[PDB]
Amino acid sequence: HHHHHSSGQFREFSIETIRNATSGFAAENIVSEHGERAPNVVYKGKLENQRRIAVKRFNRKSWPDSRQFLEEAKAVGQLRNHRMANLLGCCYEDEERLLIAEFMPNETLAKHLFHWESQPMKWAMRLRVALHIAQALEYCTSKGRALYHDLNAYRVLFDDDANPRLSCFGLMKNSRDGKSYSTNLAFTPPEYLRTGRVTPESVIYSFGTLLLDLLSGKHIPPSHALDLIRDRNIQMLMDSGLEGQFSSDDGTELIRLASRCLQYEPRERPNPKSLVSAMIPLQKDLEIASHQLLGVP
Ligand SMILES: Nc1ncnc2c1ncn2[C@@H]1O[C@H](COP(=O)(O)OP(=O)(O)NP(=O)(O)O)[C@@H](O)[C@H]1O
Ligand SMILES: [Mg+2]
Repeated sequence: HHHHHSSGQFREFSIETIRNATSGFAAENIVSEHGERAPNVVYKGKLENQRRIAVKRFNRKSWPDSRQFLEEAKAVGQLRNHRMANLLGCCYEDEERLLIAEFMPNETLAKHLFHWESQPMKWAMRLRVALHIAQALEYCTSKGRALYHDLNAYRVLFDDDANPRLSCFGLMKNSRDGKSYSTNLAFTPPEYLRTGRVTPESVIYSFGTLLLDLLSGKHIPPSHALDLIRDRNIQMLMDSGLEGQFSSDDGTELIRLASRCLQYEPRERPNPKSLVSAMIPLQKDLEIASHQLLGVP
């Protein structure tokens, strides 16, 4: 009952295996947004042993040299941690360039925060998300993957137990020669648009934007949020759907953490160890299981 035991070692899959598992990349199995119009596409799959997988399918042009693709995929595939949707393998046969990860069946932070079905996300879950993602980043950095290419709400996934995890796919670029941030520039770190180079300090700024998303319940430009915080207009910032779930004090403390993350100078931002340390004491409702908190099983 696969989510019981360890992920198992990184391996190379055949294209027949992956075609069989995804019903030949059936559009019905697309789990990413925008169907086949997106520059890459993620499919749900199921292996013959019933293990569920996520298959990221790239255009050959993104990763034309399979040797480079495999090398990168293998390095990411060494990482194994319960805060990650871990990378199980890759496939580079028949002109395909595929990454294979643990399937996370409860969608994304984007879905449950911005596009919720039952109920808005509970404060305690928002905090659990921030902790788990901080622990994921600390893990990744400890294993020599300190870059993460566009940390945002779509990278946060919910596992079989409805626990938040970080996508392994963002540990690699969307193409060999591409940009590390392909999303709206108003959300990117200030030095990024100067240099076009992702550093570990970039990821921390992006964690800050994740915090702002969690605080506000919407995808707020950081300059707008920072104006509100500067002017002490917190009631304009905070999600009105959180009313009565949090102290002014613990809300304050999370905004303080966001402010550090979002510092203009990269050397002033916290590191992942420090994010973990700041998030631990903020945790609430430890006794409520994630499936109950999220509103799933
Ligand atoms: N392990 C996973 N299990 C289930 N669904 C996943 C998994 N990984 C990614 N997804 C889904 O696929 C979406 C797209 O993932 P992905 O293509 O890796 O990133 P992206 O936000 O499109 N950025 P990019 O890396 O530029 O392609 C996520 O937002 C999830 O909806
Ligand atoms: Mg994509």
